[PDB]
Amino acid sequence: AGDSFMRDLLKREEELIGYCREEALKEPAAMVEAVTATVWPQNAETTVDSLLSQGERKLKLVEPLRVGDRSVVFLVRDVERLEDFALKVFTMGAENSRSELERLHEATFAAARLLGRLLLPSDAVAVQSQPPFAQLSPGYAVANYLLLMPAASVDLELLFSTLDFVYVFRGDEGILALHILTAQLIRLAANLQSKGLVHGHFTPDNLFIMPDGRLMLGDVSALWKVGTRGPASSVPVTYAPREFLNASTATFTHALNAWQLGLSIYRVWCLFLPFGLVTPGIKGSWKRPSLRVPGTDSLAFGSCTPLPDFVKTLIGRFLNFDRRRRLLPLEAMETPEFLQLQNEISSSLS
Ligand SMILES: Nc1ncnc2c1ncn2[C@@H]1O[C@H](COP(=O)(O)OP(=O)(O)OP(=O)(O)O)[C@@H](O)[C@H]1O
Ligand SMILES: [Mg+2]
Ligand SMILES: [Mg+2]
Repeated sequence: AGDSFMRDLLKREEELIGYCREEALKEPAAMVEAVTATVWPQNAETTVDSLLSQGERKLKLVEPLRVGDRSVVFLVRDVERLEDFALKVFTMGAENSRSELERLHEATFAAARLLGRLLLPSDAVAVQSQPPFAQLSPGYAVANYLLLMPAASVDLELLFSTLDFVYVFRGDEGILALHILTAQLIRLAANLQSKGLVHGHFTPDNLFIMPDGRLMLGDVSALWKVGTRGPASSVPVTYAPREFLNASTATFTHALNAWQLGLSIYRVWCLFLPFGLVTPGIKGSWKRPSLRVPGTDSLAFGSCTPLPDFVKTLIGRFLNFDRRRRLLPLEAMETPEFLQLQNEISSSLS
């Protein structure tokens, strides 16, 4: 800890992060406004039934936090436990949304039971007097299925867009934070590997710095035992290596997460993705939709924050296009480069 530095950094920039979080809610403000009124049509405090206990809970809106591709996540206060929670609400664009959410619920909580570094939901609730999972009234269709979980301080996607939106002088502290986040990402991916696990989206919208400064991975339903076959489409296309883009069914391998780790470290230092891949929310991004389509396939560091050579080497080995020759995170931790990374950090923190 390490973690402590990041905890303190996040606290000191709480106001800048809040500003950028508010800024990111403007393009999708239509969506946000409609969903808020669906869940809190009256006065900010809604009673819901738990789908796990048929206990009740009383949830007060504090503020919207983030919009996703298929959801809005709010900060809420459980007024009987005096604790804040993130609450994720799902939109129902997909024709089979209701069945998809019932499966997601069953899968998520069966996996969470088994387990008890992963950010897990602790409850799922539904507005009273309307059936669970069905479109929630008063109707941007929203499902009557609201997922309660610990609130992250920031997801990495927001951290990157915060770094991109406002130039802020951070001096040596900022550079140290880039080293620490790099080390934290490598240690989290190595923890997956040591357990023979692979996550389908080790991606910045699912990597979270919690209030204690620790990095966590969300969405347990997208964990796989290594070597398992599953739908390639479950990997976001800009974070998929070519071996995933080329099949309907793919094998979930450690090489996937080495690739995804390489992309996130590249974003820590560069904010946009490499290889010209489209990176919404970041100014420097090019517009290539995936590695399926031709483009520039060499690594470019010219527009990044200046990177240590040992970081460039690590990124380059994680992003080897040959899945057989791609460096894995546990082996990365035994390389001279990772040792230089650790020692840079240790000597700056002393
Ligand atoms: N527990 C949480 N605390 C804080 N922010 C969260 C939490 N869970 C999710 N978020 C953020 O909310 C946004 C939307 O969530 P997420 O990206 O998981 O959903 P999505 O985009 O709708 O679905 P998917 O990512 O699986 O396609 C993201 O910025 C994410 O990091
Ligand atoms: Mg997302
Ligand atoms: Mg998610």
